[PDB]
Amino acid sequence: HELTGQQLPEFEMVDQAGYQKKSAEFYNKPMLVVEWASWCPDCQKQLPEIQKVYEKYKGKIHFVMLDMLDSKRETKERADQYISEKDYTFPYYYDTDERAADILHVQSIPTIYLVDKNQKVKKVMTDFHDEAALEKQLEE
Repeated sequence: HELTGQQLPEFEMVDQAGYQKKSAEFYNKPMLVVEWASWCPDCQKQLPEIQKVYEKYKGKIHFVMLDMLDSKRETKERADQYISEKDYTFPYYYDTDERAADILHVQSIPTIYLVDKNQKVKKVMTDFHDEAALEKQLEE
């Protein structure tokens, strides 16, 4: 709840090229921050829907910020495989040691943050939303 109706807290992430990315160095598009982990059963059920949301809104609203928890039950190798087996086409990142999740106050995964164009958290969704629900939430 606490973030609903609030500017995004500053956090960082590690992408694939070894880069360390800032949460404020991308803008002009509504943002979809999803905190996920491969071992999680609910993450394995919601991410296929987000994959469908990505291939639709990667030519409309874009910006999928997908952080991943670290580093014991979930590792980078266990991460890159899970993305490859399911064949995922979205850009994902590495929330190093769950630092962004600690900043985002993530107490259950997955957690989806609906961010408007101006980087204001509009809706935090911890329950399951399939594609059409995710398509509708972006519209509303």
